Amino acid sequence: RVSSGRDLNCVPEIADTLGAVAKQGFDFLCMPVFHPRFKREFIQEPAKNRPGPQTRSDLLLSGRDWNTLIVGKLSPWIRPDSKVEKIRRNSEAAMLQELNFGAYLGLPAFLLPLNQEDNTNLARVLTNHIHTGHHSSMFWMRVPLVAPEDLRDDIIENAPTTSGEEKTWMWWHNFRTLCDYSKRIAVALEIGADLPSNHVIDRWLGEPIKAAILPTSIFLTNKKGFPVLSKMHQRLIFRLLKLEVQFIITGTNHHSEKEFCSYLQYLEYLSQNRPPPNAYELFAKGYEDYLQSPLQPLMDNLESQTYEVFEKDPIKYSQYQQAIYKCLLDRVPEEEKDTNVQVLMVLGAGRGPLVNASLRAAKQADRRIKLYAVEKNPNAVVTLENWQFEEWGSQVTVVSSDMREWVAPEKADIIVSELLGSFADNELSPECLDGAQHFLKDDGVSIPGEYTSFLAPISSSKLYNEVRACREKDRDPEAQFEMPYVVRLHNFHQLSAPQPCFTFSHPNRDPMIDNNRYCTLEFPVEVNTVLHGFAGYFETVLYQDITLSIRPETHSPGMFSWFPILFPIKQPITVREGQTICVRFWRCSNSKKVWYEWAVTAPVCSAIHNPTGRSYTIGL
Amino acid sequence: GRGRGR
Ligand SMILES: Nc1ncnc2c1ncn2[C@@H]1O[C@H](C[C@@H](N)CC[C@H](N)C(=O)O)[C@@H](O)[C@H]1O
Repeated sequence: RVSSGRDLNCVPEIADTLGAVAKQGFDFLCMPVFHPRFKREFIQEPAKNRPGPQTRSDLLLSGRDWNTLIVGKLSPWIRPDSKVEKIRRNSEAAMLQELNFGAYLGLPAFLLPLNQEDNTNLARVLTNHIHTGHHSSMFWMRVPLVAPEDLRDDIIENAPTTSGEEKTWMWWHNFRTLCDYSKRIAVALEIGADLPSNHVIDRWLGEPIKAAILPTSIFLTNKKGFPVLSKMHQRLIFRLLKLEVQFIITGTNHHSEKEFCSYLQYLEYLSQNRPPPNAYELFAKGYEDYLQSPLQPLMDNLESQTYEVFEKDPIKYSQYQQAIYKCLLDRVPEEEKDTNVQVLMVLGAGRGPLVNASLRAAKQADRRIKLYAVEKNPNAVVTLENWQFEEWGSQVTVVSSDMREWVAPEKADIIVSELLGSFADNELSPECLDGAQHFLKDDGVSIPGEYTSFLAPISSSKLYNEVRACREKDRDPEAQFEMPYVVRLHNFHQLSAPQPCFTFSHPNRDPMIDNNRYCTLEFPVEVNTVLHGFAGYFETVLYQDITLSIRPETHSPGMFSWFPILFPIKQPITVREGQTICVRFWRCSNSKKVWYEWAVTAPVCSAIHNPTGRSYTIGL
Repeated sequence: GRGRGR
């Protein structure tokens, strides 16, 4: 159910207006706290001595109504960046007064307009207000998609019309930078009569958009007179509905022969006819842009309620079963089916899902198998013992050890193990598998047979703000930027297509094994945008054509086990069209720990993040 | 932590 409100400038009486607006079906009302035309003076002597109340008292509504139903709008006559000293001084005083009154009321949100090239003084006043007191109101910067000077008609003889398509965004960015990416400043994207190129909308959708303002003049007239959005505004509204922005319908009823509610109703219709969420999206709901630390099973034991979520995925284990089936068919010919017994070793059996998959694969392939299930977490070993005693029986042998420290009784025909993370090697799968190789038969195979990790630059002020919010005390203040986070990228914009890095193959039988890696990636850029970090995905080949992947263009259908990973950078890197982002990644180890270092070089050389694993390491 | 995080 889409949450939408109403924007008004004439409010003769608050109670009646709220009643009517609620009756029409809106959720909240955006109004001016002070009368828009009631200019006020603070310096001039005769004028500033104005008696009587400045604005309607706050007792008019209950304390709850202000906190949920009202959104304050700054007076239009205020212009902090005026070029006249008296006007600017009065504007500063009035804006501070209005912000203070809004905070006093308890307003959930306050609207401020960005309809000028320069907003430095306004930003200064807003920043001063944000750092004073103990208020919590959010601030929505009403900024249009197309600057007013560009959408005006060409009816002036002395001045004909016409990077110019992006100027509005530059107004936002600068303002944001002046406020230092405050968590309390959001964007109220004011949609226009016509949309810009797809790239502009893509860049905008990466911004922290909280509300979208729809004028009543956008809607077209259908065959029966009801309002209807254009065919491209429809797609844009769908894209916004992918986010959870609130729609504010502004203007007057351009369709007098119909009730205003129609404008709302149509929106609701688009909300109800939105394409249904898929299984993956439904699974991921509630964790969009929710930073999480990766799992490091090699050093820290998992809990049962993590294996529970690991088991919900049906795609992963079906693919593993198919891979085992194909491998068993390939290795054992039909004539040798009777006596050829293949040895399978599951490494990291967990609570026995992969053991069940292997047994099922052998059963359907008609090939006999012996099974060794290795596991280190003793808690999972208890479950494996119960499974073995009750149901698997003699066919499965459970071992409680680390495969790097285990001494197998016989060599393995097939090795099966999933030890991958968001990044393919994030979970130290290569380190464990290389050690495990010592008990792998000469012609045996390993599943997965190979895995690669792909990296792609991203832009997301939301994620940058979360990373900054991960400021924990008793550690380096910059440490939060020097560690990866596994998170479902939702409010982000992809600057370029992912590229491969750090490929791994098993079994690796080169003369001297080395797991340290170094990769340099160059990403073209198509729009002036700010890079905030790099998102990492992984792809993997289990056996021949059987594969798993979370890369956006080849995502496995419905496989929701893994989320992308995020490597942030300390300072946003501004990049212009035609430039190339040159990032460099190092996977380093010292036989006791493993870490990742990353540095940007081409646009503007950045510092080497996480040197010598000072801020993030995986125990080995 | 559902997904691949804590
Ligand atoms: N070096 C290691 N030696 C032994 N077990 C390990 C090692 N590294 C990881 N593991 C185990 O591998 C398991 C990983 C799997 N359980 C994860 C989910 C998997 N689908 C399963 O249910 O088996 C955990 O029980 C880890 O304790």
